[PDB]
Amino acid sequence: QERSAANIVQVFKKAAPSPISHVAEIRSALEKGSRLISTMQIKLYGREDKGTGRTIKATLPYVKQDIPIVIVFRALGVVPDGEILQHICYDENDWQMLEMLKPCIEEGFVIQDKEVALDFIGRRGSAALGIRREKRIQYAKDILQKELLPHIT
Amino acid sequence: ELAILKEERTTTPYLTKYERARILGTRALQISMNAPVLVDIEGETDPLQIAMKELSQRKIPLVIRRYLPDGSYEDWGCDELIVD
Amino acid sequence: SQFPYSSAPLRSVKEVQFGLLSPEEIRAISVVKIEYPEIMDESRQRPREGGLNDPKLGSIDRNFKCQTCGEGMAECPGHFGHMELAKPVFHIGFIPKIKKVCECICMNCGKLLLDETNPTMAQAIRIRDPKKRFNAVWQLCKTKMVCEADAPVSRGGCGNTQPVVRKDGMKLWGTWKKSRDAQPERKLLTPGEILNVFKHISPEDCFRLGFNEDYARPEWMIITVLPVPPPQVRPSIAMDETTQGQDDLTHKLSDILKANINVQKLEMDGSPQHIINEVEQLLQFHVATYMDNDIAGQPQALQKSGRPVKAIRARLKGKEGRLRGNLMGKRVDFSARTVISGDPNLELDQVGVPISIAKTLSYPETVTQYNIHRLTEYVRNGPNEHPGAKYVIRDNGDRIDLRYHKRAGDIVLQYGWKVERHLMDDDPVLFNRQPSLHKMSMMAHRVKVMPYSTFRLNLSVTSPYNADFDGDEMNLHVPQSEETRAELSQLCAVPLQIVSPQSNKPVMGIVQDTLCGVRKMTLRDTFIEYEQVMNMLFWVPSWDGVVPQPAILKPKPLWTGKQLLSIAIPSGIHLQRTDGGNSLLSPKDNGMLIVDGKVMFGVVDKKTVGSGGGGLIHTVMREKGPKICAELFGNIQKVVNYWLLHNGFSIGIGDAIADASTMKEITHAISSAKEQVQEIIYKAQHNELELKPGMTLRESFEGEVSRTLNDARDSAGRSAEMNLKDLNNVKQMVSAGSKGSFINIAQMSACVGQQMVEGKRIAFGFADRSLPHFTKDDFSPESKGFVENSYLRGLTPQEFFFHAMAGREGLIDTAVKTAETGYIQRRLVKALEDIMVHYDGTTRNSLGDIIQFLYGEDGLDGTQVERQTIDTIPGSDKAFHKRYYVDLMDEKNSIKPDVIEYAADILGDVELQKELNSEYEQLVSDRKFLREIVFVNGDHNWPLPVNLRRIIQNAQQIFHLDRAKASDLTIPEIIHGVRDLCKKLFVLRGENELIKEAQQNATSLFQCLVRARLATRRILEEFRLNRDAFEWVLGTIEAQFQRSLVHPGEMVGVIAAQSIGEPATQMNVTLGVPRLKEILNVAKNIKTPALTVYLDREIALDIEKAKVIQSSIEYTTLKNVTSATEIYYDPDPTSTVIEEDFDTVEAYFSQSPWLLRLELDRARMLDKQLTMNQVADKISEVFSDDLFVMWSEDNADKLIIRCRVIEEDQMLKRIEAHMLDLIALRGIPGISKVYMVKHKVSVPDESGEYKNEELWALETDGINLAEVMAVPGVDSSRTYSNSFVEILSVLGIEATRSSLYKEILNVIAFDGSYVNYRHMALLVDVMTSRGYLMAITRHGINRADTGALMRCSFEETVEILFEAGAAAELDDCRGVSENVMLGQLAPMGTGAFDVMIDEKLLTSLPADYAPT
Amino acid sequence: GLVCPAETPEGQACGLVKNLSLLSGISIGSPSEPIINFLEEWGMEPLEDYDPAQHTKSTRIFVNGVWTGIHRDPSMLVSTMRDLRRSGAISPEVSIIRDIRE
Amino acid sequence: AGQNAIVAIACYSGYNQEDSMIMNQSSIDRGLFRSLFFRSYMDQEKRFGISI
Amino acid sequence: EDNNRIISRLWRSFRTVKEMAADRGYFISQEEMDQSLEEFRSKICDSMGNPQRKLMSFLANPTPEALEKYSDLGTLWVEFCDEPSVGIKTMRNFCLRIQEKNFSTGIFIYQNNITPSANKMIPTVSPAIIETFQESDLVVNITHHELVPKHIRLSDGEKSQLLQRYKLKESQLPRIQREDPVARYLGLKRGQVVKIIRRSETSGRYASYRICL
RNA sequence: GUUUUCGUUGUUUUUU
Ligand SMILES: [Mg+2]
Ligand SMILES: [Zn+2]
Ligand SMILES: [Zn+2]
Repeated sequence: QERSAANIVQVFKKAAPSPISHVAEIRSALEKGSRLISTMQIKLYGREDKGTGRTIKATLPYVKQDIPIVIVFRALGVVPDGEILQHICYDENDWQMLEMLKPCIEEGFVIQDKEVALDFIGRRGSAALGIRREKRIQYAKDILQKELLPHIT
Repeated sequence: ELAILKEERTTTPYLTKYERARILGTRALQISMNAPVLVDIEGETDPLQIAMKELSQRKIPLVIRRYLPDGSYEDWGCDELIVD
Repeated sequence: SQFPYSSAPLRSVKEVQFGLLSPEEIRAISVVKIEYPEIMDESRQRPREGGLNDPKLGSIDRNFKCQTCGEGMAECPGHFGHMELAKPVFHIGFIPKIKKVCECICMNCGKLLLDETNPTMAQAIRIRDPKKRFNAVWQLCKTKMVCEADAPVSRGGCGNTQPVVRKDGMKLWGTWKKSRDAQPERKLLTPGEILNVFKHISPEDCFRLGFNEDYARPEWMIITVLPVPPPQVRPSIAMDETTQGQDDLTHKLSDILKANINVQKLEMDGSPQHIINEVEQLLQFHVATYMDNDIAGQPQALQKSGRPVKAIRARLKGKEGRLRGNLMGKRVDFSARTVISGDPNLELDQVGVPISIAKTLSYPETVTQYNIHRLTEYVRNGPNEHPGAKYVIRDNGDRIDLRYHKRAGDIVLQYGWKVERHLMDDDPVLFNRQPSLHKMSMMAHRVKVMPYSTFRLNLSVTSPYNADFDGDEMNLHVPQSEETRAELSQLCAVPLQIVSPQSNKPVMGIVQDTLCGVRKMTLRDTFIEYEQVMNMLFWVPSWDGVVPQPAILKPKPLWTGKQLLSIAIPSGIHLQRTDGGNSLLSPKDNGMLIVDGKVMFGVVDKKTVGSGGGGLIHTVMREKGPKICAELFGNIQKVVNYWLLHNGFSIGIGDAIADASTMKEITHAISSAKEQVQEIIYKAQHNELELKPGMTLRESFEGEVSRTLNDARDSAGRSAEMNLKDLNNVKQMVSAGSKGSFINIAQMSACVGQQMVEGKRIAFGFADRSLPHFTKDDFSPESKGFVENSYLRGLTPQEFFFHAMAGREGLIDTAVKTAETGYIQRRLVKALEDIMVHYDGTTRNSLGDIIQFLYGEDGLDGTQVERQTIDTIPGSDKAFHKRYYVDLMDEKNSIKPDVIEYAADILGDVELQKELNSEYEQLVSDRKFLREIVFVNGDHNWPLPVNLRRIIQNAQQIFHLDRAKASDLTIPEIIHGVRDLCKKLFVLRGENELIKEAQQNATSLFQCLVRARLATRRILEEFRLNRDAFEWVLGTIEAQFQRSLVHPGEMVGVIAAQSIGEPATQMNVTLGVPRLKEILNVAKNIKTPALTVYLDREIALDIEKAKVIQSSIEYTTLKNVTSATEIYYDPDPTSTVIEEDFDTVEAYFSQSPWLLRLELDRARMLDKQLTMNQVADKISEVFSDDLFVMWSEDNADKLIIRCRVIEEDQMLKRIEAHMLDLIALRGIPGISKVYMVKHKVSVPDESGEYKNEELWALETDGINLAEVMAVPGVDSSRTYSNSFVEILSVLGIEATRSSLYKEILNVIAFDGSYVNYRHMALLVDVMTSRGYLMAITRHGINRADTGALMRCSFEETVEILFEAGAAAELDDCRGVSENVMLGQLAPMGTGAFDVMIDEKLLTSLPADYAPT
Repeated sequence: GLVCPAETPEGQACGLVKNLSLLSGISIGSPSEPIINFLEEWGMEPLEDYDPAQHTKSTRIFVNGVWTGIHRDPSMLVSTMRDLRRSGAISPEVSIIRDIRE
Repeated sequence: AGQNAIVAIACYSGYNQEDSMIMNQSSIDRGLFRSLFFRSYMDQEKRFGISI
Repeated sequence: EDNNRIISRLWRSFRTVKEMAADRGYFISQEEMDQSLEEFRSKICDSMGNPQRKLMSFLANPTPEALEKYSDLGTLWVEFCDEPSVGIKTMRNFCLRIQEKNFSTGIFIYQNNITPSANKMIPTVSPAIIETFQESDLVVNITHHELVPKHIRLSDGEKSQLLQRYKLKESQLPRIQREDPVARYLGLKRGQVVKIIRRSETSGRYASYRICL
């Protein structure tokens, strides 16, 4: 049975009558065994002169809301946004991508540290109730660690 | 309210191919049921040719109740409804 | 008849009344109480009485009899039981309706929130429909905040606030908003409460809640008892041969009943609250699964093996369920299916039937006085051979198994007995192939019992089937009654399906061997000798034993192909067609002239012997009939069999090759095209390629290279075709036309050419390359799918893979198109299944509402009209005058005295002059009528009845109208005859004035054409019809016209459906299947919104003013023309500190300093034909001066409009983004672009003829039909919107009908095929006969309110049944679908009447025929 | 050259259910760690080092789809991997691809 | 898979039309494309109970 | 500019309104049916182009031939709204004007919009019947389209014998909806049946009849 | 002893 090879970026053009524009997909799963562990699809919001800024909020595996990417970067260790660009921005000569990621910075600006970002993820993390902020952050960190890029680590 | 008068009949004065098939089948089935014969027979063992000969001279005791869309109908004797 | 005697009189169902079932009536039909889930009483047969498998409910085996009725399967009709639910439950298809009825009445008093007191509710209740009145009741209940205890004066209401009703799980919950908002007491709405409020409902209330008191009840809508089916319905079904697995229905009934008993146990035991809840919900979804296991959002009831459990809902909706798979489609007997083979020596209307088929299949012949001898011979002959009886049916019904009967031949036949006579030769049988698109796919062939196990057929009859003998399975059906045989012989025969009503043309023609032969035979230098002549004469069925004198006689008698042709041809057939403007001396033997069956000159071709209109087959159809065509098929087929058997014609490799000169012409043509391709590559790669209109630079490159390479392949192919030689069997093949064509030779010999997939070019599949053997951006042909070889040479691996691309493209196209073309066909058939022309002649529905008062506006069938040229319509007015006007006083333009015996009377007479005058101005009036109203621009040849031309020629050749003998017939005779016959034309009979008005409407064109042909002047000056000639001409015209009338009872709706669908079963502007689908789904706007604005004559001959109009129609915002935008916060409100606007604002300025800045494109301004200052002014109007605008100086480097606002960062960007799109600069909105389009519109000539005129026009993209129509310089009375929905919105329903018709007409003409006018005219009128646009969408057809038996049978049957039963509707069994799923005579054609045994004609019989 | 371009089923399954070509072989699965070592043999720059300014035009290196290093002199390493697969120390089936443009 | 048999191209019998071929009876009598077909029916005894 | 295009729009709308009347058997002064753009501008509009909807409002007599043919036909009061946004007060003022003058038929072609609240009173203008239209679709005569045939209301005898001859039912005719463009053109209310004379390709002329349903 | 007794679910592949 022929199946798509995993662990590859798959960016697709989402339908125009939809809040999503481009879906960066990767079936991030353990290379050895070639068995599915998880996957992730980052969806780009907004339009041109329509739909406000080009915000990016992706639904992590087993979370019940599209969480902004800058926020999960805060939750995953790099809370300052310049680190987020150092991870994203690699042709610094471009200004259009800077001004296009500005709305993402604006929306994730409500999150300014790893603790609030991890709690943000955990609230929507589809976990049980009464887990409280501590275990919520711990579970968000685990799900950012396990089942998120499991083929990486 | 049911029968359109023979003069009030505003439809074709000719028999129709559907009427042709119905009349032929009915007459040939009748004579196949040992019904009275309205024409002569030379070698037409199969009743269909006998019914065809009946239709040729139009010696057939049937009458067509052509239903009008409004609900009424026109009664046309075989011998008065012209051959077509 | 065959049934055992029953005193019950023979009757059929005339009406079907829907509605719910009361529990009281459920017991009234319940033959036994069912409470035991357990079925087999003691596991030793005799299942449990009172259980699910109660024998009292029915018997299941051969010997056992139903205890209720007394009979087994032989007569056991099935009997029903009842099982009392432990608690009332909900019906799966009524919970939405539970919410509906809970949104209308009181929760305690159980009555409507209003009455007929308010006008809205009263007028809602005046609606006859139950569902509509009840839904309007809802729509007015929602206008009231509370369940009114008084007027919004007590109405007997409870006054408690209506709860917010929600379908909460399986049951519903009502949020009572009791005494800003109280505690929301949403609760389980126990069915007891609903029963209470329903009982509180008054009969007037339920009536105004859309219900019938005597019938379907909201009380009945609550289930209190369930029905237990008869065991016949869910019998012991064999899981393994004898071992029966219990029926799924039995399983589910057991589950439901055990849950019910659990509920019954919930009371007497300790039930701590939630246990009752869980058991009740258990029982509830079990019952739901009884109706529907497919409850959404629920894991369905599933077998322990893992497969889900089914429900009744499933078996009623789908593709092959009850209705689809057992009622509208079900198996038949006396039917066989086997291989097909060719039989060139066989007649057309026969099929070579295997002895196995003709033996196993049989017809019951009743024993009569004439067939007694032969029937007895058949009975004694034996059941295991032919001919022979295998069963002999007694007149009472008894049967004898002849094979098992040891005295098989000892069955003495009684007059009235039936003998299953084995299918003989010449037995008419239905003939069926899958698929069967056109009605010509069902054909009645005569069985010819001949050996081999295939179906032997004629070649010609295979072409309409479009099938072959590569293993196709074909279907034969044997009639079982005399009615059926007569029907087959008179309404479904092979000869009766020769002519396609679709393109009003024959379906059949001479193909293959016979066609190539007849090409090789008719030629001038074909010579035959006495022996071969005499042999074919004996072969010719239509030879009179008399051979004519050979054309060649000395020094040796020799015969020609033409005489041999005429031998097979029975006389009385004349044809004449100039071909390519050939002369009378026909050096090339081209042209065409048959005289009375004898070919004068011209070689017969497939253009005449095929299915082409006006052809020889057309001619025999319209002169002699189908039998003569069948005869001529056999004649030509057998003589060709002889002649080719003796000559033979073949193909070889040397035939497929052309000399090396043309090979090199091919090579250099391809090379030159490659060089042109490289030039285009260079121009594109340096942008030197000029941009094509509506064709982008790279795509322009690709497309033009595609055109160039197609020109390469076609040039090479035409060279190869030119080098094809006379003995070359390849050009002989195409000229013969038995198969193949130009492009075929082009590909085989010269070069295949570019492999064009979906009208494209093979792209670079890899990274910037089509193969790793090619390079990046290899724009040259070899790397993009242009074939450089022919099929002779063989192809390089790369281009071989490209041809694989094209071939797989074609195969996938076919395979995909299958399914959609299929469902399209099925839905179209469903759409118009009952349109029939009644005996009145009007096209109506089953409701009687007239679609069209007449068939095709003329009441004619699609086999009696033919293309006829109305002579008046064309012709210079001077030429028209000197052809139509007479001149008696001056002999220069007079009738010559030789032709008439009364020229002296003619010379100087005035009565004759005034008569011919009146006729002349009559013709002039006809000229106006046609050239200005009916046929306006360029065409004068139209399908009209009665072949006048052939009638005139027939008169000439019968009465010897040659020579210049003087006329014994006077002009008044012609004139009186014409005036009489104009009235003699009868279409709509009756005496009312509208009857004769419709008569005139039907006969207008025919009278005008006859006048254009049969005017006295033409009569005398050309063919001088004598007494006999003229009288028989009039009589024959009248007879043919009266035979040209539509037969009432035709299924013209299904005829139209097939005649439109079959064309669609063969295949950038929206045409073909795309445009078809836009039409059929009734898309509100078509995929190509484009308005064909017709500029005024003076603008239509203008371009630049038309260009200005085009720009004024092309909507322009700054979004189109904004080159760039950079927002500043300008530090000073009245100036700036930036080089880009310093001088500009210094010049313009002579509030909020935040700056709304943007740049505009000067080139885009001038292409828009605007300037940036008017853009600033437009912003001045749209935003006042709140956003202080400027226009920066036009001489400045940057076209800047600073709309200064009057922390302000985010709002500035918001306004900037908004006004980049919401500043309308110029143009008509809704029109993104316009095209500058030619139209070769025909206009008559002042001298009298016609001529084309180039008139410019605007193809405005998008649809703003109203606005472009209001644009100055626009033909408001002609401008069209390609979305006919826009026409409905704008012009109405009549114009929308015309527009839809012309759309479909253009789509039909897109492939080049033709379809008859009247059928798709019926289509478009039905689309419009109800004043709006009706769709073939599922709900759109289901929104109808006829008998549900059709719309439910379409799809989602269960929902339609819920709606109908909730309305307790009535089916009058008037649809044909009701007839077929009840198995009785249909009210169509043969069933469009009631043929009756009479008394007035029976009295004429001799007295001996008296019944005893 | 990788599949047979003429072997296809009929309508419902046409195009689908595809066959190999004649000389094809399928990777049975080799440990990725030897490939990791072969790649890291050329002075791999970690993903942490990947910077917009420093690595403005450096080569991002991936294994089996997992991004596992950066480099600025990739010609030598790609040539060595190609020749080494020619040799056999790399499993002869292991795919080496060099996206020069990106 | 197949045999090398003799074919000529022409329209001699008129039966060759429409995916049909004309055959030499002599080759068939000699056994050209004669073949052997084999059909295996499998049957077995069953256990209704343990001894039944 | 805006002024002249508004003037021409209004003038053509009025022209086709008077075509409404003419096609409804209402006699009209042909000088007004020929009230060309310049004379309409002079009589109605001002120097810069400001129109006068109230002065332009006229009353139309029926043709006497229609009077014997369509019996009930009274007069037709064409009046375009004074205030573009037809308010409750403005609509009430116009309706009271209609009632006080007892205009047998009164057509109220508004300018900008008719809010549903102002449309509530329109059925309550008894005994006067009010018809409300827009200028835009009256700018160009919809029924003057070439493919559009001409349409005529059937009077009592006409429609009556139409139904009697076919032995049809009123619900058994082809339908023209009450809001059909030509139905609004032809002032069609319940039961009113229209003869349509369609071009016939196969017979020359075709008679058709649609019931306003 | 005239007469006289097999079936389905699911699965795959197929047939112009
Ligand atoms: Mg087939
Ligand atoms: Zn029974
Ligand atoms: Zn109450």
